[PDB]
Amino acid sequence: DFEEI
Amino acid sequence: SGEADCGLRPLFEKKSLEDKTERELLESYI
Amino acid sequence: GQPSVLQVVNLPIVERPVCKDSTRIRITDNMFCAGYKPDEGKRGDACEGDSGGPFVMKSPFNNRWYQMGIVSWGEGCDRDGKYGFYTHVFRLKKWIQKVIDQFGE
Amino acid sequence: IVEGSDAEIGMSPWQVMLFRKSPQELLCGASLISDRWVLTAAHCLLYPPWDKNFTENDLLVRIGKHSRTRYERNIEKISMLEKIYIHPRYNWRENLDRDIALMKLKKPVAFSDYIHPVCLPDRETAASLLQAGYKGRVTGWGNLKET
Ligand SMILES: N=C(N)NCCCNC(=O)[C@@H]1CS[C@H]2CC[C@@H](NS(=O)(=O)Cc3ccccc3)C(=O)N21
Repeated sequence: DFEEI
Repeated sequence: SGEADCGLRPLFEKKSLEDKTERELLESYI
Repeated sequence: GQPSVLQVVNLPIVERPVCKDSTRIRITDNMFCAGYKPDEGKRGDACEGDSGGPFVMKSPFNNRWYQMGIVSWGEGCDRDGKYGFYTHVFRLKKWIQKVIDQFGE
Repeated sequence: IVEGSDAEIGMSPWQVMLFRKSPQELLCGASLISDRWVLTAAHCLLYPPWDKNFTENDLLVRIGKHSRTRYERNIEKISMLEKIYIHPRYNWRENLDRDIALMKLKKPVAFSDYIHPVCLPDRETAASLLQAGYKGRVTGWGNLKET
């Protein structure tokens, strides 16, 4: 769900 | 307590701008 | 759902008695509860994912923001007659001062 | 937050996000009290009934955020943990009494318009403000509904 860091 | 500049937001207290609902907080303190 | 951006909600502190009487859990002095009573007709509550976040107040004397609580537990989220319980930061302040100056910058 | 509204930019510069390294997921909220310390709930790190027991290397701290999902380049700062401190008398067995924990950031974080520490109360501020009826404010990227 979260954008890659 | 807290740090020397603690709790004074760069984008609000420091420019003397108030956020949209802080008045509700201050009005509750009798 | 889960929000797109950070959410905010302003909640009133509730009297200790009203807090003990809404749950079967043993309340201590290191906790305080907050939220609207069913008759107040306003809602709001922290929920899953909000744990550990700050419960803050703005002092009218110096215009600064103080962290009074830490989102702890609740039974459900925004359930009528239920309240959110927060860690009472000031009562645990000596513990906070001590690990800081005994352990660092 | 159930029944809340979207925060304005910079409205809560001390809000920190506890992020798990893998699976990359949001664990909890936290707050910045100085350039090197973050305050959070002990249950975010240790909660045996649910087999939860995180160490420094399992987490990442994301400071200066607005968007839950996005990697906000040039705005947010991500820091690693050096040490985690849980209150010695934290009661997980019964009622989450003394639910508090401090996390030491590996390197001090620089303040900006979006990152700034909150104040910890003193006895007199606590006394005048922690009163029934007085409103406080809570912030988070958590659930919008219980259901
Ligand atoms: N304000 C809210 N409505 N909720 C607070 C944010 C969500 N926090 C939680 O879900 C925490 C994380 S750990 C978990 C332990 C017990 C749980 N509460 S519960 O309904 O089981 C009642 C309970 C309280 C304390 C200890 C044991 C059981 C709870 O709220 N938890």
